Amino acid sequence: SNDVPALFTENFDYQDIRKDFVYGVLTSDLLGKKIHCHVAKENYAARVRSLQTYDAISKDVLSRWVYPFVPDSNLLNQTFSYQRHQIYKEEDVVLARSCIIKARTLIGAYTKVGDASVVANTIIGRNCTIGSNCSIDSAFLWEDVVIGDNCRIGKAILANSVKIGNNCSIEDGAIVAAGVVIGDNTIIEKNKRLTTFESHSQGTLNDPSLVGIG
Amino acid sequence: GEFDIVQVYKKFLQDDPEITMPVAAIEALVQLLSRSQAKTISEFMDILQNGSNTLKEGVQNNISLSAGCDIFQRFVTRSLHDVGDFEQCKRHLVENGKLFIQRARACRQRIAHLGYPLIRDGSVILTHGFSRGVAAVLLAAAKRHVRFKVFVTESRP
Repeated sequence: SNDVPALFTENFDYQDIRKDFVYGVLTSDLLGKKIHCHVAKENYAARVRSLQTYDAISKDVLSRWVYPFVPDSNLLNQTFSYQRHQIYKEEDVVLARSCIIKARTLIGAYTKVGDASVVANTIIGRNCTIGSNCSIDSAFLWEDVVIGDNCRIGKAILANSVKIGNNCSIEDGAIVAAGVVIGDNTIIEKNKRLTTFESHSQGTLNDPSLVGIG
Repeated sequence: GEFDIVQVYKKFLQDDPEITMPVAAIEALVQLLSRSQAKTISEFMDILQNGSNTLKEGVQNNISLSAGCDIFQRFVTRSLHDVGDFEQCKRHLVENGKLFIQRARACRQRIAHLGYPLIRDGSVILTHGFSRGVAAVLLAAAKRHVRFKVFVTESRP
């Protein structure tokens, strides 16, 4: 209600909406005020705050749970379309014959995919390109990302405009930033976040880790 | 003069084999109509009748052939009229006759633009032997990059 902002100037100590505010009302600190809840029992509602949410939410979005807000609705003039087992393709996207797509996958437009490669449970941005005879599972790819021939990905985040050479590999929980590149015949361990500047994390631009530091 | 028009029909096969038979006959009839110094309406239709049958009797009495020829006539004579200038007849004939064959040989393409979406990704098609139209649609589909694979009936005899 319109009292709240003024009611926040007063009682300036309140900084978190759930921690400080609600407790203040219920403890009668802030007096004579009441609150309520609207326990929803249908449709869908959630917010994005944690990695264990993003991956979760995305796997709920593709699972139709927030219809009409779906890729195949294309609210921003995208060219998506539903296919069985919850795989979502756009238009003008090339797929090799030997390349196969398993369930719960999504492909942006203008994105190529190499041969004999397998993608599953994965989300891929637009205008990407995938190497040949690679393996991707439960990963997340954004726009303008590339992939070298014969590589293993899984349960990791690849930022936009990220380049990965051939013969590379990467395991779960990993995170990269934009512009980061990794040279061929390489590997990256778990949960190792990267960046393009040594603000606080590790990694640099061109060649693998253990290289280009600083 | 215009004689053994089958060779015109026939030379078309060497001039172009990728076109079917009835289109060649049509291409020959208009050619026959082109070099037909005629003077009466009856003369025209008497020619192509005693022309098409000679063309008809020459090839197995084939259906697709006998289809087009008989259809060709009953097209041209439809919106036919004679007024003052007799040359208008031969004018209206060949001009509309050209329009037919023009629309004719272009049909086998128009079909492809309609049949290609009938093939889905990873679909499985079946076809009894060779069939002109069936080829083009599948090709014009494969050009658009779609995964599938077909069986083929050997089609005895």
